[PDB]
Amino acid sequence: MGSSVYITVELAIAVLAILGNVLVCWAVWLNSNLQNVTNYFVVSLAAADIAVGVLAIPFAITISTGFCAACHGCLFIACFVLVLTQSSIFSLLAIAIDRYIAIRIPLRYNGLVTGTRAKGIIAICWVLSFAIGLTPMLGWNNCGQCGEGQVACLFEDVVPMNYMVYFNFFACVLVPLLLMLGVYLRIFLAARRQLADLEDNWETLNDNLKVIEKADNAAQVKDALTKMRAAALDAQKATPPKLPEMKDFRHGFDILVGQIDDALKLANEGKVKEAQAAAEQLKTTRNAYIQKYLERARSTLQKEVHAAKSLAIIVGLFALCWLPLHIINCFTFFCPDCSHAPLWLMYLAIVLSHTNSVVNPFIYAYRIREFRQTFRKIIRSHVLRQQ
Ligand SMILES: COc1ccccc1CNC(=N)c1nn(-c2cccc(C)c2)nc1N
Ligand SMILES: O=C(O)CN(CCN(CC(=O)O)CC(=O)O)CC(=O)O
Repeated sequence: MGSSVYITVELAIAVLAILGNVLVCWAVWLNSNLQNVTNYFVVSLAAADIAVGVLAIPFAITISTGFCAACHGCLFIACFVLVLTQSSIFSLLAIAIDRYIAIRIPLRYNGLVTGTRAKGIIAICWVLSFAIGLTPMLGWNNCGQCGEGQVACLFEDVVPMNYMVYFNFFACVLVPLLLMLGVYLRIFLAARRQLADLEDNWETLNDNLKVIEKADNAAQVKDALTKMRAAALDAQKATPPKLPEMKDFRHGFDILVGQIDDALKLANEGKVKEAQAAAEQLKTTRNAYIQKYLERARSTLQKEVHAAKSLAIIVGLFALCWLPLHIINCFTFFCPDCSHAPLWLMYLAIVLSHTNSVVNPFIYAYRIREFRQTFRKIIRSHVLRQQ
């Protein structure tokens, strides 16, 4: 029977959505390291994911087939998952904003994103999600056309199809959904490419520094030095130290290149052994002046890629799960002449949306390493409090 597989899966998902996200909250709370403000919103997301696994899913199973209830009451069952959805779109929105305010402006952050302003941002969304989510209950419903005073609750017969498309989807979801991927797919892409270039330069001058020490004639030296001077110049304009004022950075490269030129001058003059002797100085010159920034830059990007990629995946799946259900509501509203999407497809669109509140923990398990071994960290944190 298909109906059992539905309720079987519906309950199965509800279990994971609860257990998965509840684990996140323990790690976010038990583990001290995972207590960064960015996880404050991770909790708001997991809290909404928990509410979906507890209340939303049962509410869905019931309205799946309809039921007799008041119009002012049945809107809760049908339009409660709406609040949890907008809350998610608000939580992801914050994490996307919290991560951007730290990638492009790592300076004015700890004075810009305090623990208190964050706590207020979350509540203002839930009360605004309750407002956006439970909007049809203010007096925008189709329960006009059971017992005395009760109306047949079936969603599409109660929820205005123009509220799910124009407002909920377009304004409250589609706008924010596109807003986040377009930014972090670029940040993840620009960073992805930028990190690759920075390494090819560090490796090309690190490699060509060796070809000079073990070189035969003056040609090999003149050619490597040229390739080195290319990498240094490329790296020079590629590693801005955030923050021309107070930059002991442009001086660094100009000390390095200054010796590459003296070396090319040596090689060009046919002084190979004398030119390769200056190559060892370059190692010392690289380690002394430039090595500091090469590493500092390669680290900042490894965080941009891992964070944008992570946040992109979270938002990526969130948009990949909630779109089919919104696409149907669009193909249904803009083409009333089209046959309404079949239940077997409608059901499949509802079931998928419930999964988004399950992947988040899995994503964190496949991405956040701290959250991963956080159990062994909680244990050790307790056994240590014994001597
Ligand atoms: C017959 O199909 C079902 C299967 C399981 C449970 C309920 C139903 C009835 N459909 C619905 N309640 C239903 N929700 N939608 C919906 C669309 C976007 C966002 C949110 C939160 C909800 N869009 C709908 N059509
Ligand atoms: O989801 C993200 O934005 C990426 N992580 C960054 C990675 N995390 C986990 C880790 O790699 O240790 C850093 C952290 O929590 O210490 C943000 C966050 O920490 O909340």
